Order: sequence, then C-alpha cells, then structure tokens
Amino acid sequence: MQLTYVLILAALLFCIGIYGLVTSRNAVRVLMSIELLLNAVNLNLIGFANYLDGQQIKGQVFAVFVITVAAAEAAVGLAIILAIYRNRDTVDMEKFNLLKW
Amino acid sequence: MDLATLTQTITFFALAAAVIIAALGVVLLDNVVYSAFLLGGVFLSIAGLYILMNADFVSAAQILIYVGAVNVLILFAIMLVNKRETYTPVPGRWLRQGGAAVVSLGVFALLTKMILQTPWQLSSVPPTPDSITTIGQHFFSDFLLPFELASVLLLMALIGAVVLARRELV
Amino acid sequence: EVDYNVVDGVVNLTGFVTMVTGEGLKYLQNGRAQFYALIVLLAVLGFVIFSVQ
Amino acid sequence: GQLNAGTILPETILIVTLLVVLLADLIQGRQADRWTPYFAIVGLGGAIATMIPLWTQPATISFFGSFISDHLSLFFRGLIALSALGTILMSIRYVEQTGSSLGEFMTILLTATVGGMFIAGAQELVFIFVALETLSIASYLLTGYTKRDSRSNEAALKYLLIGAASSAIFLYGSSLLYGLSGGHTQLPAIAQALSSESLGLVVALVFVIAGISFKISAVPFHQWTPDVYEGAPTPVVAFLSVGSKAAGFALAIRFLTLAFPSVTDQWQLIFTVLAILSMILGNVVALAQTSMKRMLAYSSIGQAGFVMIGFVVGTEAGYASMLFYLLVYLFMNLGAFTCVILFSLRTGTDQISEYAGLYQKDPLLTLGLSLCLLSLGGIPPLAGFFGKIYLFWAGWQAGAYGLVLLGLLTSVISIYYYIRVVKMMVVKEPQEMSEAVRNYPEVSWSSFGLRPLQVGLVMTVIATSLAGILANPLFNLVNTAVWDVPQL
Amino acid sequence: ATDFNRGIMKFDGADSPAMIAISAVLILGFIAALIWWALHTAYA
Amino acid sequence: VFVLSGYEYFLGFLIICSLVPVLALAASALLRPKSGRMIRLTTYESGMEPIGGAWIQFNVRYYMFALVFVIFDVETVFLYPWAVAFHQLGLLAFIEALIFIAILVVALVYAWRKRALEWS
Repeated sequence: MQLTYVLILAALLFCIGIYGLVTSRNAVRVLMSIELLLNAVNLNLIGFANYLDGQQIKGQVFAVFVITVAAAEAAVGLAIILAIYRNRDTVDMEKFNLLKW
Repeated sequence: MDLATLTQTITFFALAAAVIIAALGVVLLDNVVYSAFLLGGVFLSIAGLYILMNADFVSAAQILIYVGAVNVLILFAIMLVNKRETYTPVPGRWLRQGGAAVVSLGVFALLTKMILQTPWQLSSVPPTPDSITTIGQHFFSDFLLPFELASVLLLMALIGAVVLARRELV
Repeated sequence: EVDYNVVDGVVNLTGFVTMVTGEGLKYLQNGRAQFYALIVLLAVLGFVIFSVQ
Repeated sequence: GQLNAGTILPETILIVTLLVVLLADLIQGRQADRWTPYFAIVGLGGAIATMIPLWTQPATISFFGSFISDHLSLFFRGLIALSALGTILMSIRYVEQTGSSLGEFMTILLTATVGGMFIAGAQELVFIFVALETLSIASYLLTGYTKRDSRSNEAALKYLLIGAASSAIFLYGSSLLYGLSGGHTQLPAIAQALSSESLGLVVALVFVIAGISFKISAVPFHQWTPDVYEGAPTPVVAFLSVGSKAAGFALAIRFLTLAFPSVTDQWQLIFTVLAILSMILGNVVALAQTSMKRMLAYSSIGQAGFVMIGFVVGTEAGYASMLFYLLVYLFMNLGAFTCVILFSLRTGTDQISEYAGLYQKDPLLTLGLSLCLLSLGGIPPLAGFFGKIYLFWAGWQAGAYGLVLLGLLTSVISIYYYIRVVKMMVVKEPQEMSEAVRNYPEVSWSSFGLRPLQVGLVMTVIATSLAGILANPLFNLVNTAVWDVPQL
Repeated sequence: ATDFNRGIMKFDGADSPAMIAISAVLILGFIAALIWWALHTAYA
Repeated sequence: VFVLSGYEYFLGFLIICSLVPVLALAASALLRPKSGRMIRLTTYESGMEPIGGAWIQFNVRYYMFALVFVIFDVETVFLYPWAVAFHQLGLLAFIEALIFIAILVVALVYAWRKRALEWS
C-alpha cells in the first residue's frame, strides 16, 4: 500500500487548507490556503496517474492544467487584494463586513 | 526493502512530514512572511513528491510556477501590503476557530474513510519514464481544447489583473 | 369583533409569521466570506452524511 | 474519435471577436469605444447565426472525446450568447459613465461567454475545469471592475474566496472521479467504468454538486450571490444571474446525467433538498431587501429553486421545463436589469423606496420593469407564467407533489416583493413620490448608449410579454434539446 | 376596533380580549357544532 | 514503481549541496570572534542613525512585473512539451501552438501598451 498514503497526505493537505481558508484574518493567507487546496488536488491527480494510469498519464496533464489555472487565479486574487487594499488601507478579513444583510 | 525502496519510502515520509509541517506553518503562524516562505517550502516538498511518483516534468513545472512565479508574486504582494496592523482578537473567535477545526477534522475523517475503504484499481504495468513526450502528444489530442482555452484564460487574467491593480491618474 | 379580530388575526398572522422569517433569515447571510465557506463545507459534510443513510 | 473543428465556430467567432475588440482598444484607445460594442454585438449575433446550421446536424462529438455538439449544448450556447448580447447592450453607457474602459470590460465579458459556451458541451473533466474557471476568473474580474468602489472590491474579494474554495472542492471531486474510474476523464468513460454506488462516489458527487451549486446559487452555497449582486456592476450581475446560472445548469445536466447515471436517486435527493430550501430562503428573504439589486439576487436564488424543481424530476418534460424556464428567465431578468440600469443611470440610486412616483416621469421604464417583474412573479399573459406552468405540469407528472406545492406557495410569496416595486412605480402618488423622481432628468435616448439600452429594453419586454402565448415554437425548440439527455 | 364602537354599536367592553375570546369560542364553536352535526345528522 | 532514472544522484546532491552552506557557516561559527558586549545591532543608513521613517512606498510595479512573469511563465511551461514532442507532431500541432503563441503575443502587446512594463 502506497497510493493510499499519497491520498491521505493529499486529504490532510486539503483539510489544512480548509482550516485557514475559513480562519485566517489576513486576506493573503486565505489565498495561501487556496493554493494549499489546489496542491492537495494536484497530489491526488499525480498519485492517481502514477498508481492507476501509468501508461497514459492523463492525471499529469490534468495537474499541469490545474497548476497553470491556479497560477492565474492567484494572480487575479492578489490583484483583487491590492484593489481592496488601495481603498481601505487594511487587508483584514474582519474589516470587509460591509455587504451584510 | 534493500536500498532503493527503502530510500523511496524514507524520502516519501520525509517530504510528507515537510508538506504537513510547512503547511501548518503556512496556516498557524502569526508572521505572514513566514507563511509566504513556508508556502515555497510546501511547493518544493510537493515537487519532490512528484519526483517520487514518476512525474518529473510536472515536478519541474511545480518548481517553475509555484516556487518560481506564484510564491514570488505572493511575496511581492506581501511586501506591498506590509504594515503593522493591530489585529485585535474578536470575542466570537470560538465560533470561527472551533467550528473550522471540527469541519476540517470531519472532512479529514470522511476522506480517510473513503480512501482506506475504496478498492482502487492498482496497475501492475510500470509507468512511462518519458512523461513530457506523452504530455506533448496529449496537448494536441484529447487535451487540445483546454490547451487553447488556457491561452484565453491567461489573456483575460492578465487583462483583469492589469486593470484592477492600476492607478488611473488622468 | 370576532370577524375583525380572530379571523383577520389568523390572516394577518399568516402574513406576519412569513415576514419575521426573512427579517431573521437574512442574518444567516451576515457579510463574512469565511462564514460562507464554513457553511459551504458544513453543507458538503451534511450532504455526504445524509446521502449515506 | 476525430477532431471536428467546425463545431467550435460559435466560440471561434467569439474568440476572434474578443481579440478584435482588444486589439482595437489597444490601437485606438478609448475612442475605440464608439464602435466596438456594436462589433461585439455583431460577433455574438454571428455566433448565434452559426449555431443555426449546427442545429440540423447529428450529435457529432467534436474533439477527441472533449465536446458534444448536440441540441442541448447548442441551446445553452445560444442562451449564454444571448445573455452576453443583452449584457453588452446594457453596458455601453454604464461602463463609460464610471470612467472605466469599455474594451477591456467587453473582452473579460466575452471570455466569460466563451467559458460558459464551452461549459455547455464538455465531456473531459479537465475541459470542464478549464472552462469553469475561465468563467469563474472572468466573473471575479468583472465583479470588481469598478475598483474605485469599496463594495465592488469587497464583492470581488468575497466572490474569489467562495469561488476558489468551491473550485477546489469541485477539483477534489473531479480528481476522485478520475481515480475511481481507473484512469478515465471523459464522462461516458467514467459512467462505464463505475456503475454502483459506494462511499467515495457519493463523496465525489457531493463535492461536484457543491462546485456546481456555487454557480446555481443553491441555498447553502447562495451566500455569495446577494453580496456580489449588491457590489458588482449591474450588467455584470445581469450576466451572472442569466448566463452564469445557465452555464451552471448546463454543467449540471451535462455532468449528473453523464458522469453519474448510477447514483441518480442520491443526487436527486440532494437537489430536492437544494430546491426546497432554495425556494424557501430565496422567496422569503427578498421580502426584506430594500435594494433592487439585492432583491434581484434573492429572487434569482428563488428562480434557481424553481428551475431545480424541473431538474430534480428526471423525466423528459422536467428537463424541458427547466430549459424553457431558463429561456424565458433570460428575457425577464435582462429586462428587469435593463430597467435597474436605466433608473440608476438617471438617478444614481438603487433603493426600492426611491422608485416612488416614476409613472409620470418615465412611463417606458415603469412599463418595462412592471412587465418583467410581474413576469418573474408569474402573472398570466407574460412568459414566466407559462414557464412556471410547464415547471409544475412536469413535476406533477412524475409525482413530485410537495415540490410543486412549495413552488406555488413561494411564487405567491414572490408576488408580494415584486408587486412592491410595481406599487412604488405605478401606485404611489405624485405628492408621495421620492427625491430621485422629483429631480428626474429629461428622458433622452441620445447620450452615448441609451439607444442600445432602449433597444434591449424594448426587445426583452416584447419577448417576456408576447413569448408566453407564442411559446409553442419555443416548446418545440426546447423539447428537441432534451433527446440528447441520457435516460430522458 | 375603536371605529366599531361608535353610534348605535357602542358597548363598553366589547373590544376587550376576554369578551372577544368568549364570543369567538361561542360563535366558532357553534360553527363547528353545526358542521359536525350536518356531517352526522344529514345523510348525503 | 519508481522508473525515473538519474534521480538517485539528485537526492544525494541536493543533500550535499544543502550541507555545503551549512558546513561553511558552521566552520565559520567555530573559528570566529565571539565578542561584542555592546551594540553589534545597528542598521547601516549610510553612516548614521535611521533617517526618515522605517518604511518604503507602496508601488504596484512589483506586482505588475511578477504578474506578467506568471502569465508568460505559464506560457513557456505549456510550450515545453510542444517543443520536445515536435518531431512526432505535424503541421496541425504547429498551427495549434501558433494559435496559443499568438493569443499570448496579444497578451504581451496588452502588457506593453498599458503601462505595466515600466520603471523600477
């Protein structure tokens, strides 16, 4: 058994990203947690492409696309963080409670 | 476990402990620059993990993008928003943190149950060492439409991130 | 007095107890994004738990 | 399979239109904004016009197992293209009035359109992900486009947070589907490689359902929608309520009928709970909203519950009722958002109380917003009555009595908060009119983009009123897009 | 309630909640008694 | 099964190349003045006290250069498997990669024309 260890490590990385997506006060640490989530998914994909689909490695192509889309999504997320930092001069997530009920 | 599979298991457990420890340091650290450097530590240990499971081009892509470009961008934006904010702890911190911990532990217990419970269809054929040639054959095959759509995604992401991170002094 | 009070009380009470559940169900959407993702993940957990018995 | 690149000609025309609009605003600058909206309109019309020869073709799975050009994907591609066409007709004066550039806005909007139109037919798991995050990232960029406003920046940040979390949950579901089916990424190959319910398939199902219901705005995942529709530009939220929701429903029909035709009772129970509590919380929280955009957000959640009534039934008429309701919902919601645009351009306000007394100042705006909001409420001669009639006819057919009863009850609740806006515009006295309507400008359709606004308003109002009684060609166009759904 | 207590219909303690409650149970109880009696005494 | 060849030296050379700054700094710290009962801890500031507040200016050029680096870095990592698997692919893959390169050339023209490649 070695694929299940890669999957359990990817699940632990996903839950470490979850605790931190919904915990962190800094808005950039939320994007760091989002990158942790995406790298957990990529660990699942590369492990599945290794232990199940080693000849046609479609999970590695999937992980290349996830890496390349997650790069652009982190880029536009830091753009949105800088745009919200320009007006309100904090980055604290507890000061972005303006669009309530 | 003579010497090769022993080295592979020792490397896997060392890199897994490095991912776990550095990812906890990304979350559970007060200094945000330490999280922004331990994120690169996470990405490097994950690239070593990809090296272990026969994905060398994807590991080099992981070093080139996540360490080389995404972490550098994150560090640049961290230096851009670097201040000395107080971050006064709100009185309802239990409702966020304890709920977040029990949700993360519930998702981890559920995922561990379905991972250890599922009969995965393990292959006996060894994988191909020539990964980048089959990925290049895949990019102009089955995966051609995402390959062309990724260019439009990158163009739109560059357009929007130039627009939103700009000053329009006119 | 019975007609104006009791029967119109049932009618206006039907129209009233559907107004205070939305003046008190809007506080479920409270402006915090991390609470919203917590609700999303609790929904994921609850739908897995209820979809398997 | 074999590559069939003649399928992508709507999206190819729209990608070329995107590139021409961007290159024109790079060459000419802001003075390129005088003709490039009309070029984007002609490009979207050309995409819809090239969809017409594709409608008379077979199923013709296009790329190497990566795209389906059947009538269902063609219907959804035409729906998303019409949503973007109405959005471009609304965002000519509104984007120029904020001082922003119109060409970069239109290229991000056309990128969202090609992302939705690629969602509309998609078999690869990675093509589903790439098109879904093309639409998602373009929606985050369109949400905070007016970056001098704090509400748009906050809406973009909390939209990117929820969307990235839902994207990673969707990707964990897609990675689990890649692992559970051996090594397959196409949805029919996943359907063939797994055919029995197990712990792990239910996990991938609920993860994918969360990532999809983020786009649907079902009730535990609805919470981005009121903040985004209060914060973002109003044509962006018109596109997000029509075209993004249509892309999410295209993803749901493409995914749950192809990748999961084995746990159909499980995701039908899940979407039953989503529909029930989505109708409830969408139609009773809009009673207390005092802004028109937030009321339209909660009403959009209620309309998503009404569509999920027909989605959860699982028959041919149920999918047809969902398609017809999305088709008429395009007309009524684009007309309502066109009137919200045309009132906020002249008054600068959004509150429902500030609409008071509009009947004598701007009669066309009150006729438009009255007809579209009453069509959203389910008033007989308009289109939404017939859409709800089909949604309840298909839903009493396959024994879903409680969902049809809840849909009728929440439509009665919906009538109150729609008729409140109609009461503000029509019923309120001249001596009781608001400060925005007292200082109302002269009605002039000649400034920069108010004539495309009037053209889009007249077209959507004529559609949402006349196309309820002329619905039989729409019924015929919809019911042939249901034969391409498995198990019917 | 005060708009009904004028002129000919003018009685002290008519819109009181005790009087409204006893008149409500009297009226609506005779309604329910007549309905149950019609379902029982009348055939078809 | 680990089938990659050449990475049994990569781990050992990573270990030894990580130890060579560690051994250099440890051999420095062994033979060194352990000294300084007064202030080692001073900032430079060109010969005197810290002048003018301990801050730098927010400048978004640091974001814009790393952003265009992210975009064209992703472009190059997509272009690597096209490049090495070019001898096994015909004119059609060259046309498809030409479409990819042309869309990101339009992205470079946008990054040039809008003032995002600027001074630093």
